Amino acid sequence: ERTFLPNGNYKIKSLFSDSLYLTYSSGSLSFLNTSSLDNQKWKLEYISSSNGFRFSNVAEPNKYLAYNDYGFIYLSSSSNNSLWNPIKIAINSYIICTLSIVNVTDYAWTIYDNNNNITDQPILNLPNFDINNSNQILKLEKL
Amino acid sequence: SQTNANDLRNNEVFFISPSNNTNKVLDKISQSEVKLWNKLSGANQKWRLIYDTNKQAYTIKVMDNTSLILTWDAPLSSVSVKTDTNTNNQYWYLLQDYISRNVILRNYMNPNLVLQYNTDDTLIVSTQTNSNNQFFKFSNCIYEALNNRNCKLQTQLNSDRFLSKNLNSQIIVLWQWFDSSRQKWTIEYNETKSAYTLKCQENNRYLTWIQNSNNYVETYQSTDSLIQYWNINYLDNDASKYILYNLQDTNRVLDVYNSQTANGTHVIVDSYHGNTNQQWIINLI
Amino acid sequence: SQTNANDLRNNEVFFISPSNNTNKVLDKISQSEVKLWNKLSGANQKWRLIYDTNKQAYTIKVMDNTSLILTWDAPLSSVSVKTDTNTNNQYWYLLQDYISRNVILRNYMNPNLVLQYNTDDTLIVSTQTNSNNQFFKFSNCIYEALNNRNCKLQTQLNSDRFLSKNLNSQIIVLWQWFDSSRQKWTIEYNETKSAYTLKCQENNRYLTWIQNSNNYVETYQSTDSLIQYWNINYLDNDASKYILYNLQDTNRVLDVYNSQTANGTHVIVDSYHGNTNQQWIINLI
Repeated sequence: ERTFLPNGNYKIKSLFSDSLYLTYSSGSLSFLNTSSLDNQKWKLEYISSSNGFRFSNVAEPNKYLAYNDYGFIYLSSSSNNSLWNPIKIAINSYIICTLSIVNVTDYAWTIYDNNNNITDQPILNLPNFDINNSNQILKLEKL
Repeated sequence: SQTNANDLRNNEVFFISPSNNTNKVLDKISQSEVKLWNKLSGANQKWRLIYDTNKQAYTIKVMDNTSLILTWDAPLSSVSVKTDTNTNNQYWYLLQDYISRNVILRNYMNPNLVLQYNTDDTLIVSTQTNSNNQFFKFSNCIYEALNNRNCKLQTQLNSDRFLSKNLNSQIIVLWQWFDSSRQKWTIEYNETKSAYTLKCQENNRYLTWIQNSNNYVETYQSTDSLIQYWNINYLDNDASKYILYNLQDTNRVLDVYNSQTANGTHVIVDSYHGNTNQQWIINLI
Repeated sequence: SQTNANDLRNNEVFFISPSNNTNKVLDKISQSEVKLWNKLSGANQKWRLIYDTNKQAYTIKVMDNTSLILTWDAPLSSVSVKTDTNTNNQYWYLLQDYISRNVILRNYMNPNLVLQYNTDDTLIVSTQTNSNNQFFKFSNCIYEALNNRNCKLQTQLNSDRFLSKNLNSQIIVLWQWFDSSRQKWTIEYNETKSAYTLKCQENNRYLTWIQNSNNYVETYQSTDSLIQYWNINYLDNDASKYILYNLQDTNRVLDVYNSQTANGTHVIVDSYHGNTNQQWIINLI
């Protein structure tokens, strides 16, 4: 466990590519080639009222990263399913955990790969059991 | 359950239905979109399974002569039909519960995701739950339409040329319709062979490949020999026409000799090419 | 694949092996622990499937007379064997690929998760992937051990009383072992019945229920009637002993009359209870 994440703007990448960043594009969330655009920039805000963090796209305020009934992470004007606990495991590496309820299974952002290829993969909300799983480790780079 | 004719065999064609409603089927409603629809047995509701042995997963191809295949539109949660690009999002594990016969369609590109039908009859992919909205049933189209039925078979070459036992001979030929018992064929599925026989009404004997230089089909006594058994299937991409592959050699099919159409033209077994002379139109008597 | 004998039937008993190694099996290694282990065909390597029709999922019970079941230790990633308490983490969907016969064991409590074997032979639950480390093969233990084998059948009542055709009679009784053809039985699986016949070596005739007030078994010529076919299964919790259920009435089993052990004691077909007079020890000749 660790947090140590200030409020501000970040880019988000996976362990599979230095060149692919989490971007909101054609109404879809995925990892795309590095750009200077506002759609691959993320606003991190810690919220004390109910703990944990909210992520919003800077090209799209008013809506948060949330998970739906299909287990997809997506941009929502919410309900909310939007609160996240980034668990720090290295200098800028995090497991992004769902905050929900005790004694049940932990859930985290999961980015599937086919032999290190993540093209067109969505981020899914799936069970988490350790801090070792490459598909559940994200790098948050401060801007 | 009981019959094996609905098993998830390579190259067979199916209705794919939600487990909660036998009156709906997966339906291609446009050049890009699928939806649940009331069952009409139309070609845009028929889906050929093609297995990839390396993946242990299948492509699922609509049978309305468009060759489009069921596709997960990654990174969205929507599904479509689209042209076969041999990409991972176009392959599906079909994993079946033995007793219920219920099947999940689990996407090869991201196997956390399965096909799901919603109350609004749309199709989506989703992480997996205990809901029956992720279970589907598969029903073989041909077995449904033809099993235990008395049928007539036209060659695609000519609307008034039918598969006919010759008068006073065992040899099977093309002939104009005269409403003869020689021209009426009981189609019956054999569980052990997973293939069909066709019984001539005139003499109760079966459509059989007689193996010699002529390669004629004749009516023959009941046998366990593969020469008497036929994989009745649709054309590659088109569910309105049939190809009959002989189980003795499935590279060979029921074939009108040199595409001739005159009364008495020999019907034979020959190497598949799928040309007009190998295409059959089967209808209830 | 070809034989149906390994199908995921309710109440059948299996070796569960990783798809990458047929010489390893799921093994109860202690009072609580499970691991893959070299295949030895011990009872702690044998697993009964019991289907729940409401859930369309199974409990998976080890057969070393301990009654423990395969359990996902939620919320951790580990699995164990534990007492059956009817909780959802102890039910598994068994979903099978038709052609490969490969099976995933998907947990009922959380169907995001499947059983996975690691390279160190440990078992965990995991989110789903394209790896064969999530595919298992199921092999019916009794079919593997007994099919097409000449066997003797000892009543559990007495270490030297065996199923024996009488000299000069068709009636089958208990008798001391004489290494007689009358006491040697070829067990043969019938694909169509999905059940076994047992053929006496003395006369090539089959163990058959003769329905009258005596309800004896006799040797009888081949018939398609269910009276000649037997579901050979293990005792409820113990793979060291067998029960033989008659297909004509599967509530009735091969039974030593009044638990008597004298030479000549009648063997009959009677209502199942599972007491020692219905238990059989089957060995190869």
